Amino acid sequence: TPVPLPNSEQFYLENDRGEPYLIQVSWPLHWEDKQTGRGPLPIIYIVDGNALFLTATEAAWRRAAASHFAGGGIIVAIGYPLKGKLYDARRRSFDLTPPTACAPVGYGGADVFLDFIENSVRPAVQARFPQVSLAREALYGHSYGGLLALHALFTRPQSFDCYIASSPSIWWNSLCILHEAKAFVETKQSPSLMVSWGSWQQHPPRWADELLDHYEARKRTAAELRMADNALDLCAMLHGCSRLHALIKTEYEGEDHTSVMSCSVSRGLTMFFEDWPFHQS
Amino acid sequence: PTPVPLPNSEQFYLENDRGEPYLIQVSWPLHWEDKQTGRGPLPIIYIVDGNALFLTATEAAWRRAAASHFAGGGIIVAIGYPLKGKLYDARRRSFDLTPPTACAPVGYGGADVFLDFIENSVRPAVQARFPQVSLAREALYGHSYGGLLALHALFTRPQSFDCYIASSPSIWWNSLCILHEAKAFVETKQSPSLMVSWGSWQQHPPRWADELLDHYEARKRTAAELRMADNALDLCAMLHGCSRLHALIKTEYEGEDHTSVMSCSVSRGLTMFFEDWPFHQS
Ligand SMILES: [Cl-]
Ligand SMILES: [Cl-]
Repeated sequence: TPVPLPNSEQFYLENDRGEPYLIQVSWPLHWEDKQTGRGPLPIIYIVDGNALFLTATEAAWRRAAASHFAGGGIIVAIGYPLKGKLYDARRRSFDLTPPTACAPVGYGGADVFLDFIENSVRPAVQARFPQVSLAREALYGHSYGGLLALHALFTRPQSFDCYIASSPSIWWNSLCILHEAKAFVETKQSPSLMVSWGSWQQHPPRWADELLDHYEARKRTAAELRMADNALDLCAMLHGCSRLHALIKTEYEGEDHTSVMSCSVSRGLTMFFEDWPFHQS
Repeated sequence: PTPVPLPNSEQFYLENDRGEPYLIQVSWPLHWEDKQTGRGPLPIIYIVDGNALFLTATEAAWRRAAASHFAGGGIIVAIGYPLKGKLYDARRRSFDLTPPTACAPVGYGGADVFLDFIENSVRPAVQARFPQVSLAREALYGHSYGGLLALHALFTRPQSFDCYIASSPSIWWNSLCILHEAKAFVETKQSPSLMVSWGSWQQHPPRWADELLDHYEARKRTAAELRMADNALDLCAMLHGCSRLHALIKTEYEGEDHTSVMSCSVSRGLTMFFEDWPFHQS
């Protein structure tokens, strides 16, 4: 009766502080073993792993039938031990937000998390595929994950080849990420950045027989988050940056905070696997 | 290092009257303690080419739990085949997803057999796994040939499902034979709803890097022949203002190809059916 997931495995890693992480890995479906994979392969790391692993895995498998298929790559979902939910609110609050002075308690642990990914997760995944070598590495994240991806690019650009910021929470802590962006731009193989967002995030339409008070509240919230304009402001700031090879920005029409995750992660891994290297910006 | 478990889900094997096997994969909201947690009316979506879309549909449904317009979700049913190392059964689906015609080659035209199997075998089997649950409404999703099946289902047996979701329907198949059924559907006589979608890169594909011009012109020629977008628009215009159709929703996904659009269409498909029902009149 139970659904067994093929060509995939999961294991638990602990960070320096002893906090546990669920590492889920998948590889091309046509593979008989892990060992069958040989030579250079791309790899993508997905934060909030529990929420995205299956979609990223299956989307990657679907590419096998596509004409522009190059051989695929390895999916790595970095998540938490959970039951009956996709997110660890407390853990991700620390792991995904950059350090600031006025940040409340339980925030500003992004550098701890990034160090963990580079020093613990990456080597552990590399060990699972001895015959495989990493052609290139991508970091994907959504919302707070998007903020982490941007933070990673601006403070440690050599860490990953491609950064995929899905609907990044630029709003967080009075637009503190824009300070790092300016410093990154003003400083003298450059990585690539993929920024995306849904059109319904900042400009949500009213539902069927939705009461006005409920709608204006969603409108107010949307206006404050300022998902589209903050993203457009960032991209305009990064425009003509020498430290960035390519900047791809996409507004997914008719997608909201939640629904866009399907789109962004699917295109993210597809372009990284099949369209590398991207054209200069 | 252990295998990856899929929680709040199960699979079982059914066989049609011809003795041909099927893998039925089912999932339900993640917050549920088990199957029996579910009570009262719930929506249910049936996805053909189940092996290719079950995990995306499942996880996309779970992701909606955090969304504002969440209303308890629904049940995902992926109707697939016993496969190992691939997502599609080319031979089986060729029969199951295409409607009967006099000119169709051998191995095609088994859509009615498949739709009977879904209604007579799959639906009751799933209902039996959730006795306390009532089926508020039913949706039939399919992609490519699956989209052709969804349209075929609507035109020949519109009462079978409440919603039909045709993702990039292969209207081109067999000299546009489906337009006969659509023509008869509109020119005769609670009305169901139809969701049609396609990728913008299907009919107008962009050139790849390091792609020879000769190779690119071959892809464009193929794309022009299949005529994904224009055939869909021609069909939607033909169905517009029809009495037997409650709502028609068409979408062109910008920058999506044949394969990539599947992620978008199935995700929005189940979301709209679960959260935005009933659709506004069209
Ligand atoms: Cl601060
Ligand atoms: Cl014919």
